[PDB]
Amino acid sequence: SVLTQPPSTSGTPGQRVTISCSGSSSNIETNTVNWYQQLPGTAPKLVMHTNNQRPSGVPDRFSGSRSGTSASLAIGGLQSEDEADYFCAAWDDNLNGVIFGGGTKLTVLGQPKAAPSVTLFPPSSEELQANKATLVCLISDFYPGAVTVAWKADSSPVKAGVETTTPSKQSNNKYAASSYLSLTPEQWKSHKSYSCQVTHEGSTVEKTVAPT
Amino acid sequence: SVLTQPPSTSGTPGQRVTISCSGSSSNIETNTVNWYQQLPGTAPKLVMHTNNQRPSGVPDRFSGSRSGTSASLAIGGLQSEDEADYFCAAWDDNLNGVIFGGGTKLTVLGQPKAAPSVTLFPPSSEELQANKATLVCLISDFYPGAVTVAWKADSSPVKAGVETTTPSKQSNNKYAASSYLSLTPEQWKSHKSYSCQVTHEGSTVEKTVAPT
Amino acid sequence: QVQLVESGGAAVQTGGSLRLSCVASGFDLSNHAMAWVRQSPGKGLEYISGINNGGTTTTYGDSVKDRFTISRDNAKSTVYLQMNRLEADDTAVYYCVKSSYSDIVSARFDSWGKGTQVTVS
Amino acid sequence: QVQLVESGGAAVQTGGSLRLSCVASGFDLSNHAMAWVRQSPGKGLEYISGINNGGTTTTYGDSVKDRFTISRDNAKSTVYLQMNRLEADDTAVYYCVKSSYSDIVSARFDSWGKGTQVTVS
Ligand SMILES: [Cl-]
Ligand SMILES: [Cl-]
Ligand code: NA
Ligand code: NA
Repeated sequence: SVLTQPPSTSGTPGQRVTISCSGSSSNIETNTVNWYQQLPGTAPKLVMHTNNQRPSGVPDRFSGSRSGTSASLAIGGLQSEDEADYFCAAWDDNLNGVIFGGGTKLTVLGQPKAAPSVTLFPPSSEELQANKATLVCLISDFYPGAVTVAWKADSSPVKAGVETTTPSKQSNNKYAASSYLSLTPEQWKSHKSYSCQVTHEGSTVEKTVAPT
Repeated sequence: SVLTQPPSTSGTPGQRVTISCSGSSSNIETNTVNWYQQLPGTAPKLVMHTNNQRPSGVPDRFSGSRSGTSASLAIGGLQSEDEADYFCAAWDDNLNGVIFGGGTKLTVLGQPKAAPSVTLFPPSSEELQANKATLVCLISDFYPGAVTVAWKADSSPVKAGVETTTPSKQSNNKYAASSYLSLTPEQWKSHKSYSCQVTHEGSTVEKTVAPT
Repeated sequence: QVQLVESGGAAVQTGGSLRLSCVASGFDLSNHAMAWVRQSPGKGLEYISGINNGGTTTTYGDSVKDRFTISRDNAKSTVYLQMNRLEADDTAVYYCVKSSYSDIVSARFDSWGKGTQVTVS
Repeated sequence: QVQLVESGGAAVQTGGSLRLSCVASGFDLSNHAMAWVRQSPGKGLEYISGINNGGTTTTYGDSVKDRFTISRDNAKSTVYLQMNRLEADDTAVYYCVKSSYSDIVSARFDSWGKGTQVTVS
């Protein structure tokens, strides 16, 4: 369905960062690759086409490549204005159309990194009386500001009914976000436990709660 | 400390909206008023000076006035690109400096309005064992995306230890946010109850929880 | 200058229909393939539909085949997207894009519109 | 063209000190009053300090008086802000602004920099 990119990467000003994108025999091996750059609340913009050709108005520090079934986009001399989300893209013969990557959020560091604090909350008694069971997984005090969340009922993945907020800068210049799962009181009592796992730059933390 | 502005206002495209700003004998009555416009993640920009004069490059639909101890900024023929945060400002003789307003977030409507759902969570048992007591007040499914939150310990206002996230658009195109209050287990057991009140376009909803 | 303007986004009910428009300016539309790209809040880009300059070849994303239809009118400089049997998972912003080539054979999109929002309730 | 560039923002410890700089270009700095404006994450604008073109009059916000000091060097086209005894409530973005007038008597700020971030831990 998608090409595999890392969800987030970062570097210090003046450094050189690279973004990966890996595909299959159906896409990248037989079709050229394009790269798009998107800033918050604006449309994406082409920054590289035909594997390694730059549109007019794109600095020479941008560079692309392709090797086998994977591609890469290199950025030298990192500047603050390079902070954006980068997508790869190529034609796919199995899908008969364009396949995109998941997107990589790039941050230019300006403060020390920090691992998130995670707290998980079972349903409250007032909402259980209104025939509701919503769980909250609070994520705070992390940098850079990108995370990925996954829920589990007992040990099976849950996708329906999940919402996660866009990370927000707080008064100490670190980020915070929240993820909530809307359940019915039967589903909640149906299982032995529920879990919330948070991923931050590849590292993982998990928590669990149970009906009391 | 500040001039009084409404926290949020909205209108439909083509409509005419006005923003209020009220002051005292120390500022607005004896000193002229200036208006500034700020889009997300960018610096504020002057759009009106000397009560009612427009900088070059500001459409004729913008208009300002002053009467007594209050001022107003009128925008006719609302366009999508007018969605921003607007601040008033004036010199103040009691402060010997510039006093700003609180800021008014303006939204151009594109879907029906909706009042927020509020759920309040007491501390979880795992975090109480690590000598922690954090409360969460989940706010979801509201439009437009601006809210104000206030906490109370029993019946007294609490300001220290409060953080609130910037509202985030979710999969149904409505907004969500979270507010958390960090306490010690003594403070939590010290009081009879805690409360979380949410304001949305002037209307209010409140919830309460207690140690069990 | 080259410009793409979309219109038609609205809030509708589940199972309904809606028709989007994209008006092109500043170039000859009859020389270029066109496509639609959508993005759900907080998520990535997704390919919806594409068409070649002559309108003789059309392709679709797997999530919208048999439901959506793409068309164009080169004399009126306009591209359309007919959406039927809408579901909540169709709530997103929809972009109108233009390819440098006259055929829909690549993922090279040189120009993007500003987008229109669709809400399914 | 008129441009204001700030520098010096960093992450420091509570009780420490830090010095910010603002370099002006495209106009004669000696004809204009200057000031600093700060904004904490998710909150509003706050007046920090101002100075007239000759440097003979200075004013301060109530939260930073006796702690912060403003200065300027017209020949070097630079404005400074000395911050001492920092506290967590000083964590914000700091803007360098320029007034149309030569004296610090109004809230009219015609030009704004892009800002520098300070973190107190
Ligand atoms: Cl052409
Ligand atoms: Cl000058
Ligand atoms: Na041509
Ligand atoms: Na002059």
